[PDB]
Amino acid sequence: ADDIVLKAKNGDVKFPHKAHQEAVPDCKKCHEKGPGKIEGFGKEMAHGKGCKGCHEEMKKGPTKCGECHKK
Ligand code: HEC
Ligand code: HEC
Ligand code: HEC
Ligand SMILES: C[C@H](CCC(=O)O)[C@H]1CC[C@H]2[C@@H]3CC[C@@H]4C[C@H](O)CC[C@]4(C)[C@H]3C[C@H](O)[C@]12C
Repeated sequence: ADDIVLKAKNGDVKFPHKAHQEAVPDCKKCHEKGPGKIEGFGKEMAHGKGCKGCHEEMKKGPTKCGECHKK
């Protein structure tokens, strides 16, 4: 499968899967979640534990606006 880009108005956000599979061996961080996780994602989740928050907790990954968002 291909990587996906989230079309944030302020700038595209790339999500590179390979880096995540390598750095996050605990796959159940994102996979086998109960239903609702597709409908649930949004800015609040992204800037929280959906993206940014995990980067902060794991001490690696982009945490600045311009590191995630890029036109
Ligand atoms: C969230 C941060 C994830 C983590 C951690 C892991 N995966 Fe993942 N996976 C995630 C998304 C959003 C997607 C679809 C979009 C994309 O960029 O691919 C996937 C996709 C997969 C796939 C399909 C890949 C392909 O066919 O090329 C597989 C087989 C998969 N994910 C498995 C997997 C495993 C085994 C993980 C742990 C090591 C893992 N993923 C981490 C989100 C996230
Ligand atoms: C943990 C549960 C994570 C979630 C959820 C998301 N990310 Fe992540 N990401 C995580 C780690 C531990 C790392 C470091 C990987 C490395 O080897 O450097 C990353 C990295 C990224 C990157 C940069 C990848 C690179 O090759 O440098 C990007 C661009 C990124 N992450 C984006 C991203 C987005 C958009 C997410 C939500 C949709 C997201 N991550 C979730 C851990 C986790
Ligand atoms: C990655 C770890 C991010 C960081 C760091 C920041 N943002 Fe973000 N933001 C991210 C994603 C994946 C999304 C899309 C959510 C979705 O619905 O798929 C967003 C969203 C926004 C938005 C809203 C965009 C829209 O609704 O079209 C804005 C205005 C925004 N982000 C701005 C922003 C700023 C100013 C940041 C630094 C303080 C910042 N983001 C960090 C991922 C990430
Ligand atoms: C469920 C995990 C982990 C966050 C959490 O614990 O809730 C999060 C992390 C990244 C999230 C994905 C980001 C890209 C997609 C954004 C879409 O708008 C909704 C579907 C996708 C595919 C999301 C599904 C799900 O919302 C994921 C996989």
